[PDB]
Amino acid sequence: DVPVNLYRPNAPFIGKVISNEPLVKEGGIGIVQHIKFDLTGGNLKYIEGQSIGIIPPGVDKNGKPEKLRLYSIASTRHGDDVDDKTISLCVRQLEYKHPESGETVYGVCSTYLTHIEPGSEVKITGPVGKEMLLPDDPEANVIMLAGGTGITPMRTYLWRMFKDAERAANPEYQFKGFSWLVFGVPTTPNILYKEELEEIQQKYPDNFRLTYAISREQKNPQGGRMYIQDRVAEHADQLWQLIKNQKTHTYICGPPPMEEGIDAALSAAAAKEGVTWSDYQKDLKKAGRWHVETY
Ligand SMILES: Cc1cc2nc3c(=O)[nH]c(=O)nc-3n(C[C@H](O)[C@H](O)[C@H](O)COP(=O)(O)OP(=O)(O)OC[C@H]3O[C@@H](n4cnc5c(N)ncnc54)[C@H](O)[C@@H]3O)c2cc1C
Repeated sequence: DVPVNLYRPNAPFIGKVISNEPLVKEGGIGIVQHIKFDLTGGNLKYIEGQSIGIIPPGVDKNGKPEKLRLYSIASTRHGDDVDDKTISLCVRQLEYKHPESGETVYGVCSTYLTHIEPGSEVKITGPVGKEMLLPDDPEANVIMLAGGTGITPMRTYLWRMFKDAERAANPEYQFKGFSWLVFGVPTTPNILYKEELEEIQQKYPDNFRLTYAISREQKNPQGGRMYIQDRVAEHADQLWQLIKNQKTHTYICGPPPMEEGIDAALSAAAAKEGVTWSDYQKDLKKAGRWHVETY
């Protein structure tokens, strides 16, 4: 059923870049690009929540070919144009400090991708992953906790749930549950897919709630910069109440350090009802209702 590894590193699918557009608006921090690839000529198929590998050209400092880097798929199974002909990615250009051999360091694969030109051929592998799949039940509740590019799998879920063209193409999935996205980024211009996310909330006020944690524009009750963990603590009781439903699924995607604060928040909420979150969570994971993908 679930498509997986239709293409592997030894014989990748050679796709062509259709478009490469900026997602970080003026005044934002960093570079994050939405890149769409043409899948025609191959049989790569995928579903929401999966990832694909990209093999960048060139060799590493040791002279060996570069290995693949995984990227969460940003598009639904049908592609952004709902034509079953493309696949998209949401790629941040990795760049960091000086104390790392030299002065400025740019990630190999992410810099290759963010600067790639339309028409270029790219080596693609996958799809991969069964840990971040969306339930087929249209009545399920879906909690999405995302940091930065962690928004990516969430975009695939939300588009499938709320885009007009998606609903028309998926007669078997007419979402009527409740979805809540808590999205943490440093600035408003850094709110990836902002316009479309807010459009969805305006059209489906009873099925989608959007909450932002904007660090450079908001402060938590302690006076520190606002991060996703702070919003989760602020809404811990509401989130725990939703999590208690047998049909609720939670997805966490973003930096590894985000998990600790989220668990501490939910632990305090669950404790009010005599429940130890760490134990309840273990059962949720075993039931496949607690999905995590951090990097
Ligand atoms: C399942 C999964 C999904 C992912 N999804 C996405 C996605 O949707 N979008 C996206 O942009 N990325 C995603 N990533 C990360 C992505 O795979 C690559 O790791 C990322 O693009 C960086 O690779 P690079 O080629 O830029 O860097 P490399 O060239 O491999 O450089 C990385 C290396 O440099 C060092 N390094 C990195 N950051 C720092 C720092 N701050 N300080 C010091 N040293 C550092 C480490 O040694 C690290 O191994 C995902 C990762 C996984 C595992």
